[PDB]
Amino acid sequence: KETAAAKFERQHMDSSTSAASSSNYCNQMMKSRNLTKDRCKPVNTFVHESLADVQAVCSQKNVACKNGQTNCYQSYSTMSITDCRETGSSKYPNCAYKTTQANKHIIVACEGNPYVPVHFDASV
Ligand SMILES: [Cl-]
Ligand SMILES: [Cl-]
Ligand SMILES: [Cl-]
Ligand SMILES: [Cl-]
Repeated sequence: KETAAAKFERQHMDSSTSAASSSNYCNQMMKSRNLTKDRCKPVNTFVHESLADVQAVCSQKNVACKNGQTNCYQSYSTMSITDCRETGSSKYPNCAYKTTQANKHIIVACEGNPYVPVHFDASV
C-alpha cells in the first residue's frame, strides 16, 4: 500500500535538521518514522538535504548498484547524512542505535515516472 517513492521518503529523508544533533538522534528518528514497529530495522540512513536535491541525484552519475542493477546514481557532491545502526545490545522491542553523522556522496536506485529515488544503496 505505501508506494516505493513514499517509503524512501519516510525511511530516509530528514530535511528538518542539517545534521544529527545528539547521540540519541537515531533512537528518536527510527521510532518516529515507524522503523522499530515490528522489529528493529538493523541499519538505516537519513539524508539532511532538501527533497529536491535528493531527487536530483537521479540525473547525476549513473553507477552500478551493489546488487548488479544499473539504475543507481551517485551524487556529484557530498551531502549531510546520519547512519543509524543497531548496537550489539539492541533487542526488539528495546531497539538501541548508534548515531554516526557524516558528509558524503549518496548512491540511490531510481525508478518510475517521475524518476525518483526508491532505494538507498550506500554512501561514499
Ligand atoms: Cl508517491
Ligand atoms: Cl508510517
Ligand atoms: Cl539505509
Ligand atoms: Cl531503501
